[PDB]
Amino acid sequence: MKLFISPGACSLAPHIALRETGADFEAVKVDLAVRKTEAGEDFLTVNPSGKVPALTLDSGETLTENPAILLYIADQNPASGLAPAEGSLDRYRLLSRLSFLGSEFHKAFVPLFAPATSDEAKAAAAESVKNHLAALDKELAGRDHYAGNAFSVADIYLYVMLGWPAYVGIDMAAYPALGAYAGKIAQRPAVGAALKAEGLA
Amino acid sequence: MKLFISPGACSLAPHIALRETGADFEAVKVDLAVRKTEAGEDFLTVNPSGKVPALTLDSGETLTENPAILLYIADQNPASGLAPAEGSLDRYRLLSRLSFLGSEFHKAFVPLFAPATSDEAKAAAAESVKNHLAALDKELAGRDHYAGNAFSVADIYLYVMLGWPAYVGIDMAAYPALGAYAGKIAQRPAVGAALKAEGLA
Ligand SMILES: *SC[C@H](NC(=O)CC[C@H](N)C(=O)O)C(=O)NCC(=O)O
Ligand SMILES: *SC[C@H](NC(=O)CC[C@H](N)C(=O)O)C(=O)NCC(=O)O
Repeated sequence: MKLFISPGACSLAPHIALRETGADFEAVKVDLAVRKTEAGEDFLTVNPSGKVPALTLDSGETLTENPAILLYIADQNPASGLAPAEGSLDRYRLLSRLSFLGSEFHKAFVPLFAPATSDEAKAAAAESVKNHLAALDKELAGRDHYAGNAFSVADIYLYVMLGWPAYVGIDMAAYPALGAYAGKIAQRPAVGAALKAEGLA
Repeated sequence: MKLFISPGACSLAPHIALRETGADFEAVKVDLAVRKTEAGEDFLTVNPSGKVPALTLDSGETLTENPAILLYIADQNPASGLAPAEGSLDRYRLLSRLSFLGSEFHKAFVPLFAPATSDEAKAAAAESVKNHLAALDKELAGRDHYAGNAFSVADIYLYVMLGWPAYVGIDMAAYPALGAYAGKIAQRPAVGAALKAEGLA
């Protein structure tokens, strides 16, 4: 099983998830600029969009999209309990959470990670990020978990993105509940293990 | 079961899905301009973000985000087969498609539907929508269905989005495979029934 990643990118979530489950896999780093793997291979052959994360199974089939990859990882080792049992109703809540993160929150940042983005555009994106953080901060105030009451891949996914604002000049001190929320997660050994492996710890 | 929608919006997907499964439900139209449902309620109470679609389940909860809602709708009637069964690898393939459609394709349109958007921003959005359309066309020229081997909620989700390009200045005659693809789905009884119900204004 190969998980294609890029240091600190959205692919960190799947990375942390695989380390939480202990499943075997090799992390293959990708140079998103040249769109080539560390080994030097052409990543476009793996995922035509050139984006990470990408998960290639032992069968040879590759899976893309964080929500799909995260749920897949969790389901291969249910003992880890990173996702509600298949068929359960809390599963849709999780899906909804993963989908909000990938389609709304994650996208609010994109303009801030773009080279030729107008000042007003950046100002607009920064404004959207903050509005999301404020809503997320209010939602998690007094709560430890984003989807339900157990630790899940949605928490891992959100944790990762919560490390992006400070990256784009936004001070998290304005969101106490998020800082507390993220702080707990940052301590799990799998988080530090994934980070160290990417060379960011 | 209640589905909150707005004529022709992204909420048309779940609407068609509920008709495909033959479920008993009610579609509550929402005036997005003032966040009020045709039932009088302040829609922000049903869904704090003020966005459709939103699905209040027969078990009491309100679900948001198309991928989650669409998957839930399909699962309620396994005899309809609108999504692969839990436990199958094919389910993740579906989740990946729903995720791409919701996080990449759908989002590429936003700037084109926004009022204050500048000409440059619109031009950039158009180019992004066109780039996805070209990839999707090439992709669907080789298969019958978008996700897997049979008609699924991913096809309904994509079909709805394929109904937007032309109205914002992107000639769909440029994508023959997509045109043929949408033309078949457009004929389904559930699709036309949803259009007939939404077209009344
Ligand atoms: S976070 C890094 C970028 N990946 C994505 O945006 C994946 C988005 C999907 N919607 C998902 O995984 O859910 C990335 O790889 N960008 C390429 C670049 O060249 O920056
Ligand atoms: S298409 C109509 C708008 N809804 C969404 O964009 C929902 C996006 C989620 N990511 C999803 O459902 O997957 C909408 O309701 N906009 C509000 C408005 O005032 O136009």
